[PDB]
Amino acid sequence: SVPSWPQILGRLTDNRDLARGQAAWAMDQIMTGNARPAQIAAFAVAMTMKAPTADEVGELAGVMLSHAHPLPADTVPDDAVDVVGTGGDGVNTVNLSTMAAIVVAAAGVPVVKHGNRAASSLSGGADTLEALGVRIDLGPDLVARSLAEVGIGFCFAPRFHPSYRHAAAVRREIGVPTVFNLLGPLTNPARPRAGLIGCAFADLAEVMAGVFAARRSSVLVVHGDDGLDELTTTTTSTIWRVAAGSVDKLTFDPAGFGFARAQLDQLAGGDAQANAAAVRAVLGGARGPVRDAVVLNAAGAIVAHAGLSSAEWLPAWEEGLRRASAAIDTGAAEQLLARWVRFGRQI
Amino acid sequence: SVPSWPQILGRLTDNRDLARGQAAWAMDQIMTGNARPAQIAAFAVAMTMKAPTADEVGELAGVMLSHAHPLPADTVPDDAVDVVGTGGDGVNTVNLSTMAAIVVAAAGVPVVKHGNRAASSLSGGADTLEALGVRIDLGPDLVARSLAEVGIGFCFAPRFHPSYRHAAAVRREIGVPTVFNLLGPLTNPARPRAGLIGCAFADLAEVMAGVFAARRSSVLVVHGDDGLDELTTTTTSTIWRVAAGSVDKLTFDPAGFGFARAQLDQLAGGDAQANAAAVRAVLGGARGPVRDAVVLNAAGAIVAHAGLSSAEWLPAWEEGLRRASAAIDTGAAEQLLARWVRFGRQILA
Ligand SMILES: O=P(O)(O)OC[C@H]1O[C@H](OP(=O)(O)OP(=O)(O)O)[C@H](O)[C@@H]1O
Ligand SMILES: O=P(O)(O)OC[C@H]1O[C@H](OP(=O)(O)OP(=O)(O)O)[C@H](O)[C@@H]1O
Ligand SMILES: Nc1cc(F)ccc1C(=O)O
Ligand SMILES: Nc1cc(F)ccc1C(=O)O
Ligand SMILES: Nc1cc(F)ccc1C(=O)O
Ligand SMILES: Nc1cc(F)ccc1C(=O)O
Ligand SMILES: [Mg+2]
Ligand SMILES: [Mg+2]
Ligand SMILES: [Mg+2]
Ligand SMILES: [Mg+2]
Repeated sequence: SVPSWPQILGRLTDNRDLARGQAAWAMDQIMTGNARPAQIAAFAVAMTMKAPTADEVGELAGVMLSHAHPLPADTVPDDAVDVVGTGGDGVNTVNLSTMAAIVVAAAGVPVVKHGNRAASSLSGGADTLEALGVRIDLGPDLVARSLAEVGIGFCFAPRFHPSYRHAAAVRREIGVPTVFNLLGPLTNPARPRAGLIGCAFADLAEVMAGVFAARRSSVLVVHGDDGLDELTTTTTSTIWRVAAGSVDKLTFDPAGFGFARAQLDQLAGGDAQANAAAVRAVLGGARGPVRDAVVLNAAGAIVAHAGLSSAEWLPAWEEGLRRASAAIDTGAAEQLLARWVRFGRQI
Repeated sequence: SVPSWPQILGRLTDNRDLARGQAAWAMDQIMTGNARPAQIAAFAVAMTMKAPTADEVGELAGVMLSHAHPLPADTVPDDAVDVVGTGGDGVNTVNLSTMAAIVVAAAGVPVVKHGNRAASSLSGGADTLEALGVRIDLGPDLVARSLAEVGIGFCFAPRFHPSYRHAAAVRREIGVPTVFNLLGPLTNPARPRAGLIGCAFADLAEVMAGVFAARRSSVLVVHGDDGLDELTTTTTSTIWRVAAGSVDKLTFDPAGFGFARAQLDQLAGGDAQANAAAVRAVLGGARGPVRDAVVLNAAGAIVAHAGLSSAEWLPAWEEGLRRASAAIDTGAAEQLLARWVRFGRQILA
């Protein structure tokens, strides 16, 4: 009837789902600086061990978005796409989402990407972008301009979600992954309706998918069956395909499209300078396992985009793979990155 | 190794028992002021939802005890007993543990009682003792003197465990019961080897028993089947009997000894002043439900004390009840409270 920490924490430690509105109450306390770090941590942990539901995580993400800096009215195309994951997969890979995102934009799909620096890897998508000379410090107006002028824009989470600072501090202090690790990908401030969304935690991917389902997004939530928060080339992947308010879970195998099985070590990354070099290599046309993984993920995002103004599954994949490879082979992706760097320098 | 929060918290969220030493490392961070409040709360919650083991809780309590103020050497009798519970049973009662402790002491069993103010109740043992004029603020030397000159001493937890203050603050901030609620009963700084220990939560009583078993204490861990963290008179109780380093679970029925079934409402308490009046009535010999409950719990403690030197179960109880009754009816219990109060008043001058 009246919410409070003991009531909500007690319900969670009792292994019970929250009543409607309780998760939202907790999140709003956290976003307004009213929650003690101890209360934030207890909530994050207790929700994780109970097993959060889509409705609960929908409340968390929705409260968080309510405090975000939005983009200006009518600056995001109806069919814009995001490509991003939770991170936290524990494998030091090159920046597959960030590379796929450039390829997708170069293929002519508008991209508004959310992301952040590394949390447990050597270089995150934002670190790599920065090393490439792309501006990761742009606010709402300049991101809208990047999107209009370059066909791609990057929303740096800390710049768009300043009120999340209390929760983010607690995440860093406790270290262990929680339900909070789901929130970045769920809270793109430009609110695109399509996306390729990676989840490192197989048990929570269905929940992320359920959240997108209630937004009527066209999304592929993906988890490599080797643990990657990306579509993998080393084995199969699980995909939770979200459209028209529902979810269609399936096992995806890239060998069906003629991809050779790679080993994880072939996808290995390093620091920002190293991963930036790996981007240039791929966009320059270097063949091999890294390109293969980039093309696979880029095609996945194109399939998500196709889901908006809606091709069937297989033909969409065939076309996504054609467009992704062509965006690299024709130099369009290399050219678009150069254009993105110039845009940032002309500010 | 090497231990860290991500490692230990990750193991707990994966629903795994900790490795040997991890709980102790976490408690060391907590007790030295090196744990952030977020880390303390994450640990408390994660350990609770995983379900703590007796080994894990034993590590927490042992580290905690290593930072406590000890009583001076050779001041605690070999056969000293505690009577105390977790609290948090959410039933408004008179202070049954504190009353029983006075009666037990007056029966000639040395009592070194650990306790604290109310957390959720209207008056805790410490609050009620304060209302009776008993000094709750004494350090190790004076508690030892109290035990010698009066036959009972009270260890006020915040006085003896100052390094637990960061953990205590987090407990209050989150409000929800955790594994940390088990620590008061497990960390009596006088380390008596026998006790009557109340549990508000049946699911964790076995863990509490296990920690006492590892110490080879003689203890009855108790939970009333009506929810009380005391031996109840309204219905049966569950007892985990700790003896000879092992635990066994029992259902206990006070009707077997001639106790009438009381109603929970008959044991209702009030503020410290009211609960102090209830202590006085019982020690003056008033008959009824409150006396019955005190006598039962006092006998329980005397049974635990007896277990320090092998007495069958039923005779032990018979003698326990008789001893508790006599301590009241001879005037000894009322006289002991008076001596205790007098002792505290002697401290000035
Ligand atoms: O350090 P970690 O916790 O494992 O996270 C690695 C990266 O994954 C996420 O973004 P994104 O998917 O955009 O990065 P990517 O290009 O490396 O896939 C996250 O924002 C990090 O930047
Ligand atoms: O407010 P609560 O969280 O419910 O706890 C009630 C009381 O019970 C415990 O002590 P003890 O068993 O010594 O007190 P008692 O005499 O009241 O039984 C605790 O130290 C509190 O003083
Ligand atoms: N304020 C933030 C918002 C995010 F989405 C992620 C991190 C932070 C931060 O303050 O570190
Ligand atoms: N993992 C993330 C993904 C995003 F898109 C934005 C922020 C984060 C983060 O975890 O801080
Ligand atoms: N310091 C303490 C020790 C205890 F055992 C219980 C509570 C406190 C406190 O600081 O409140
Ligand atoms: N419940 C307790 C029992 C004790 F003996 C000491 C401290 C407490 C407490 O919960 O602070
Ligand atoms: Mg990624
Ligand atoms: Mg990744
Ligand atoms: Mg008690
Ligand atoms: Mg009680």
